Amino acid sequence: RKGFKFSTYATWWIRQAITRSIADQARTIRVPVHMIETINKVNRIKRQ
DNA sequence: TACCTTAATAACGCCAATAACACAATGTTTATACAGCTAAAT
Repeated sequence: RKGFKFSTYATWWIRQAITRSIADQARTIRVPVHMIETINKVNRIKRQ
């Protein structure tokens, strides 16, 4: 009904799924996704 | 590579009850004696 390309709607869902999969199976020991995101933000701040 | 929200999970606090400590107190146990009894003595 809205006039827009479907690629962006598909892209957001694909990106969310990939990030979630990486966090869930990223390490042999399961680590919380919220804990992982804060660690990623801290690492980016340290790099800057 | 955001947030959070709320909710929920899980920790935690608090509170009963309580078994166990604890002492008490006696009545027992124990030891005691000292004692009239007894063995030996004489």
